Order: sequence, then structure tokens, then C-alpha cells
Amino acid sequence: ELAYVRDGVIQFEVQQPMIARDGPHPVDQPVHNYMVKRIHKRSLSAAF
Amino acid sequence: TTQLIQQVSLTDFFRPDIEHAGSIVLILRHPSDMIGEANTLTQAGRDPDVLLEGLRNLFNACTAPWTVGEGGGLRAYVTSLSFIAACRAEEYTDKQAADANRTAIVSAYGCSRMETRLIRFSECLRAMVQCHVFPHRFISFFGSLLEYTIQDNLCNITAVAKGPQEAARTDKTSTRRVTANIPACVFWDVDKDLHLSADGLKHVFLVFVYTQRRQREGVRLHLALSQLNEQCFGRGIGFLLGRIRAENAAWGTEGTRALPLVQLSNDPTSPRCSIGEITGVNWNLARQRLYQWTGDFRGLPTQLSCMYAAYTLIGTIPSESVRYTRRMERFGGYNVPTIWLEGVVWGGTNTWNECYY
Amino acid sequence: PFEIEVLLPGELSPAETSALQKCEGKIITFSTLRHRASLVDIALSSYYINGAPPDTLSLLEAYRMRFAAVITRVIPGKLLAHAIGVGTPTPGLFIQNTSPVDLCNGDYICLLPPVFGSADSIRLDSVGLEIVFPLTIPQTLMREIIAKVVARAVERTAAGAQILPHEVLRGADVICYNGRRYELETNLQHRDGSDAAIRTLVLNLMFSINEGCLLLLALIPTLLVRFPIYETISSWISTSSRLGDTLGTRAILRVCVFDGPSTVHPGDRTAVIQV
Amino acid sequence: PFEIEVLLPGELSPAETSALQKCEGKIITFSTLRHRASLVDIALSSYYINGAPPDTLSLLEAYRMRFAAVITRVIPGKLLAHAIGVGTPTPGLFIQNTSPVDLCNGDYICLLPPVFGSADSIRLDSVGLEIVFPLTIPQTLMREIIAKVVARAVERTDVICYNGRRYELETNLQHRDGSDAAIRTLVLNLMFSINEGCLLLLALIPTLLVQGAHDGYVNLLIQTANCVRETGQLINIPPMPRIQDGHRRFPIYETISSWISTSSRLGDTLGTRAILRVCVFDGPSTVHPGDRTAVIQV
Amino acid sequence: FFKQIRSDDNSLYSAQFDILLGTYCNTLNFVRFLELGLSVACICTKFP
Repeated sequence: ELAYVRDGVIQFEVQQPMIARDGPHPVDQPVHNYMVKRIHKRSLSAAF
Repeated sequence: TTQLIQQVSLTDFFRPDIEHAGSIVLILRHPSDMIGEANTLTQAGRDPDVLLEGLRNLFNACTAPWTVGEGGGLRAYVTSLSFIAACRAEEYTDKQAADANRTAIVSAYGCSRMETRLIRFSECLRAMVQCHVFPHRFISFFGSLLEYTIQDNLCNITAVAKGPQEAARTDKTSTRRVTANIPACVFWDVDKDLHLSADGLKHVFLVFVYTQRRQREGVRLHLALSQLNEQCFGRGIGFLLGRIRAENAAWGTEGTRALPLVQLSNDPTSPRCSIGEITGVNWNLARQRLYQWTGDFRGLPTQLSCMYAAYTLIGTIPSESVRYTRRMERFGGYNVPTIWLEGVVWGGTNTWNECYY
Repeated sequence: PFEIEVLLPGELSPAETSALQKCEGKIITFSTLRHRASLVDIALSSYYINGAPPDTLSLLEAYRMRFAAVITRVIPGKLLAHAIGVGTPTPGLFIQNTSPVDLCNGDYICLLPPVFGSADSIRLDSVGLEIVFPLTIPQTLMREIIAKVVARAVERTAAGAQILPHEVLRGADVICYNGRRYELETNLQHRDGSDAAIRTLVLNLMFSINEGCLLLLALIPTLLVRFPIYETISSWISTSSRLGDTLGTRAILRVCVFDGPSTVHPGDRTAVIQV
Repeated sequence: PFEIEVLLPGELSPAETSALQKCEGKIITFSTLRHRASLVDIALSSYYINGAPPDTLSLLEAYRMRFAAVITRVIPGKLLAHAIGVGTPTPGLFIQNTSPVDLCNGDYICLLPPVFGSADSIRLDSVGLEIVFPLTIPQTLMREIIAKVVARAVERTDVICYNGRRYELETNLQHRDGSDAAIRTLVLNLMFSINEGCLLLLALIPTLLVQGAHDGYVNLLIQTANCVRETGQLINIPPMPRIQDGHRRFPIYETISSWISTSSRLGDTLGTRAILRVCVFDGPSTVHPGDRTAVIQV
Repeated sequence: FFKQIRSDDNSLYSAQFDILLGTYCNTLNFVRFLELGLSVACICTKFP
């Protein structure tokens, strides 16, 4: 049922670690990420 | 396999009651465009409002005369071929057939305000061809009538557009089939004048012969049926109409030394005018004489003042060795000679070819 | 029945989608006929030649050299169309009027590039392309329209060239059809398309007529009571034939209305038949 | 769909029937259209005008006069051909390229007699006749060839550059009765393309020559032209007359209108009209000589 | 919002949906100090 797909979509979710250091600078913060991706359509043909 | 066209209109030029099923019906453009074209295309010197005089009296002798100017969609759209055939019956060669059709269309119609209507239309066309407003761009073509419904002075008709003639079902007559019917006055086949074999496929055309003189103009309407080619019909018609062509070339316009360019360009030692002075600083003493030529051409026959015919393809007949039949039958309360065409496929775009030679 | 499917692009703004959906019965023009195509063939970008945007002469030539089709329906993710090409039996073909003049029954349809005013068209700034639509006009008016626009151009050129103008005139040019006048180009200012798209056209149309009605006189001096003389005739014949083939008139559609209003106005959609 | 069935003569040799079967997608002409016909009308003998093989200018007119047809699948006995001219639906039509030049998509096809080297044509020694086939070239080449042939005829009473290769024309004009018809039909249009409007166009010549400079475009328009280029520096063109009724008339309108119709009629009267358009589906963009393409009716 | 169609003007047989093709995430790992080879460079101890 692909002929009526009308732009399906997929998504991701990742998070990165952090290091504990102390000195003359601000502290860190755990950050999260979010992405998203679309689809692309193409066909094939042959004669007879 | 075929298509139909419907349209409602006033019944002062067309009567779907008396007209036989299968006759030709034409339509007209808005009359308001005639004056806008006449006042800009009228020949120099001629009066441009004689057409307006001839046109106003037409609707003055027609029902609902207070309905001209807005074009709301309730005007006399369509008309019949026999109507124009009777309006110009005094110009066809077949004297008796012309006048018979004329009296028939007079009697079968109201017969009270019909003769006046006809003469108004007559000089209406006469004034139409007076300022080069030729009535071959204002008269279109519809197919043969197929069905109609009328209640009073207003009718809804439907006709074929293109395709086989006997592929429809009129479904209220005796049979469900109809064939093309034409008055014998307009029919004019050219191959039997040109003396060639009449076998195979033949095309159908409508011609509009024009006569241009002083206070005497004429316009007929002929339905030609010939096997000649699409464009070769023009060369064929001129051979038969060679008289009117020459008459128009001399009576069409009723309202200087050469120059030897090639001679003085083939020989040197002529006054030259190099680009250095046309640059545009003193471009009068440079071109002081350079020649004189004293030349002007104002009054000369244009290709539009010598036109004498305008034709257009309508349909073909694939069946070889056509057998068109002519006979007299009752039309209302009178008998008229009609020609019956069978198996004619309509088609072709409405493009007019003008024979100005 | 032959149909074309134009692929709708992804990530299109909703205002643009609605503007596209609004243009239902409009004529697009395809270079090579194929079941699947892209928006680059429909956009103006495919029409311009020699880098520069197309001219009126170029557009007139492209309208002959290129095939036509009509948009049938718009889907939120797809776009369809039907050709007026080889033999396809398109059922229920309808067209939307784009010209300011009206249309009636039994009128034949022909195509033109926009000359009267600025062309109205859709333009996607996200993808960055515009889709111009050709003007649809009856047959009996196109010759007059072309003649009048070329005459206006040549009159402007003459008034500029002559040291003094011959202004004395009849007022303003008008085009009347079905008892409705148009009154084009009232003001003298606003030279929007005076020499923007008809420049080369008016140049060539002046040159050919000059050549013709000078060569006749040069050949026969009886009319008014080192030199090739033959390549000139050859070139004139060639140029005249090519210009006449360019400025042709070929009907493409016929307005056939059944059980509907006869006269139609700019903006209404009418069912037509393939000639 | 209309089809005309050509009856091949009997007793035909195998070599000749093979040579005919080779001819599959070519154009032929019929003087009169009918479902059943013979080989004599296709034969070149039917082109004879008085008693002899025709001339180039006579073929140029016979092509307009005659109906056209396209051959299709041939069987050993009969010969099948479909019609073109009369409006008739034909699905899947094709033509074989007979001209030395190449064709591409969206090209209008014309018809001209063989102007290049001796035309290839099937000859039947047993029957005693030959069948020449007309050539098919695009519109631009057609117009150029017609212009050059008319100029050569005028001179009597040729190289062409297309796709960077030079072709030579050898024209045949051993007849004379048909040569003056071209002159007559040229001069008629030349005379009818003149009216009261040319005066302004001729007076607009000095500003045209001026605009030629500092343009870079009009120069090419000027170089190919000779009449105006010579007259702008040789004639004075008296200034101007008045108009009879200038209060409601427009005199530069007819000179620009009538010329359009004149030019549209000239290209068809001097030579032949367009007959087809090439539009191949799922095929190559360009076609080489001898190959077949799918074309649509004009 | 109000509208009514004459008899039947399409615009109804236009099933066009959107599909989600699943999600993907990640789980980070944890590194311990003693598991590293650097622990043999010092002697660590806890002093509350």
C-alpha cells in the first residue's frame, strides 16, 4: 500500500555522556538530541 | 460516437417547428461588435454609420426591441440556411426554386411581420458589405438539427457537432435516423463545371461571393460539394469567378515617380551617405537631397478591397460514388425542391480562407 | 486514455499547496511526453533559451514545438494531468478561462503568451520556481490582437524617433467581443511590455515588410507612372515563410457546452471537446 | 480507420517481391481515393503531364493535388496502405526516414520530390514501371530548398548547410510551361503586400539604421538585408502626407494585418504544407536515416 | 463550516495518510575506574 503513502517519516533519539571536572569554568549539563528523516520514491519500468 | 450541442434562443430567425430535421443551422455573433469593427475598418471617404441605420431598423421590426446592448443571453442566436437563401433569393441562378422557397418561408412563418423582416435583413447584409465588415466572420456553423422543444417564441434545440449523420436517434419521428436536407437553390457542385470524374471522397464547403460597386452590392451563399483538395479549392473557384474578380479589381476603391535603386547602386559615383552623418548630430544637411522621389501611394486596391469569396471546410463523404437525390416535398403548406445528402461526417475547424486575387 | 502524473514535491508550504489546488483546469506544456515527469519541465526554467528568460517570439515557437496537457485533479501529495496529444479519449475534459474576454458555444480555442498585462501565475519560493500559464483565446480575435499590439509598438517607436509627434488620433484602441469592450493600455506611461518581450518581434515584423514592399518597387519600376538581386529574393522568401509559420493560427479545442450556461466569463470552468 | 488496399500484379518475381517488402513505411500518392486501386496510379507513369516524365515544379503541384497515404504490413499478394489527409483515426502510425538529414522530437514533416542525387526507387522490369518515393524533410530545410529553387528558376528565366554538413542541390527545369506559374504566384503576393501603410515603415529607416549601431543585434538583421541597407543611405523619402479620416481610422493596422495572412499563405502556396508531426514514445530522441519513428497526424 | 455538493464532485475518494516507520534510540555504557589500567598508577582510598 505504497501508492498512497504521502510522505512517511522516521525519527531518531540519542544522548551523549558527560565528564565531571571542577575549575575556573561553568559546569556542564547532560544534553539530548532529536533527529528526523523523510523518504524518497522511485520506480522501475520495462517493455514487452 | 457523436456529440451534441444545446442552446436556447429567440425564434425570429429560426423556427424548429417547420424546419425539417437534418437541415443546417448557423449562429450569429453579437451585433454590437459590428459597429466597433466598422468604425475602424471602413474605407476612407465612405460613411461608416449606414450600417448602423441598416442595423437599428432590423431589431425595430423584431420582437423585444428593448433588449439590445447588454447581451444577457436571450438574443436571436441561431438561424437557418433557408432563411438566408430566401433573403437573397433574387440573386441565385435558379429563378423558380429561389422564389418558391421565398414564398414558402413567408407563408409558413407568421407571414404578417415576415416580409418586412426579410427586407431589413437584405439591406442589412448589403450595408454589411459596404464598409468591409464581410459577413464571413460573424456567421458560424452548427450541425444538423436533431431535437427541439418550444413553448412560445423561445426554443431549446440540440444538434450534432461532428461525426456520422445517421449515428444518432431522433427518437420521436417515425424512424430514428435523419439525413442532411438542403434547398436546391444553394447546392452547386464545381466538378461538373470543371469537367472531372466524380468518384471517391468529396469535401463540403460554404462560399460567400461578394460584389462591390457603387450602391450595388450582393452576397450569396453556396454549399459546394467537390472532390478538390483542401487548398486547391481556391484556385478552382477563381476560374469560374474570373468575371467578378476583375469587376471588383476595378470598382472596389472609389474614395508618383519611380526610383532607379538598383541602377544607381550598380553604378558608382552617386551621392553617398556614410554612417558618419547618420550618427545623429546634423541629420538634415547630410540628407538634404540625396534623392527626391516625390513618392506616395494612397489610393490603390488593397488585398481586402478585391476579395470576392471566402470558403471553409465542413465535412466529407467517405462513400465513393455519392448518389444525392433531389425531389420536391411539402414544407409547411408549400412544396420546395430539396436535395438529400446521406452519410456525411461532420468535422473540421471553423477557419475561413479568403480568395482575393 | 493517456495521462501524465506530475510528482508533487515534498516539504511544500500549505499556502502554496492551496494556491496550486486552486488552479484546477489549466494548461501545462510538456517537452517530451512521458508518464512520469518532474516540476522542472513545467516551470519557466525549462522555457528560457541562451540563458536569458524567453521572448515572445521564443514562446510562440515553443508553443508549436512543445506538447500540451490539461490539469485534471490535484492531490495533497500528487498531481495528475491529461494530454491533448495523439489520440487519447479524455472523458469530461474541462478548462478554466484565463483571458479577460468572454467565450460562447461553438468557439474554437487557441493559445497565446501573455501580452495584455502582467502574467498571473503560481510561484513557489521554497523550491524557487514559477509556473506560467498560457492565455486561452478564441480564433477570430488573435489576428486582430497581434496586429494591434505590433501597431502600438511601432507607433510608440515612430513617436519616439520623429522629431515631432503626429499625435492627432481617434482616442484609444479597444477590443469588443459579445458587446463587451476591453480598452487595453489606457495610459502612455507604464511601458511594462513595450520593449520587454515584443522587441525582437516588432523588429522582425518591421524588417520583413520593409524588405518586401521595397523589393517589389526595386524589381518593377512601372508600378508608379556588384548587386546580387537573387540572394536577396532567396533570403526574403525564406524569412517571410519562417515568420508566417511562426505566426500561425491552429485551433486546439472547441467549447461544447451541454445543459449549461452559453456565455462564460473569466474564471468559470467549461467542458470542451478535443478537436 | 481508413485503409486502401493496393492489388499487387501477379507473376511477380521473388527478387521484386522481396524488394517491395523492404518498402514498409513509406509515403505514396493517389490521384483519386478508393478502397480498391491498381499499381498504375502509384507508378511514375501516372505523373506524366503531356507525354513525358514530369518536372520538379510539376511534381511540386502534383503533390498538393494528390491524396497521401502511408504503407503498412505488406503480404505476398496484397499491399496495405492507410490514409492521412482526410480526418481519420489511425493508432500507431509510423514513417521511414528517406531524407539524408536527421530528425528529432517535435519536428513538422513536409514532402518534396527528390532534389538530391538519383532517387532510390523500386523498378519492375516484368510489369514495366517504377515507383519513386517522396522525400521527407523538416520545415526549415523545406523552406530553404524552396527559396533556392525559386531563385534558380528566376535566374534561368546551390549549397545548403544543415547540421554543419553541406549538401548540393541539382534542380531539374527542362520544362517551361510550369516555371512562370511560380513567378506569377510570387508577384501576386508581392503586389498584394503593399498598401498605404508602407510609407511610415519606409520613413522609419534612418532611425532603424541608427539603432543598428550600439545594439549588436540589429547589425545581423542589417547584414543579411540589402534593400534597406542600400536605401537608407541613398533615398530621401519625402516626409509625410495626411490621413483622409484620421479622427476614427488607423492606417498602420491593415499593413500589419494583411501581411500576416500574405506570409501565412506564401509558405504554403510556393511549396507544400505541413503533413505530420514526429512524436516517439519510449524511443530515441534523434533518428538516423533509414530508421522508423512513430508520428502523429497533424 | 458549511458546504454542499450538487450530486458527486470527487474530493471524497482521496485516501491519503501518513505513516511512521518506527523509532531508533541508543543506550550508553558505563566505564569503571578500577577496570581501567590507570588504577595501577596510584592507591585510592575512601575517607568520609
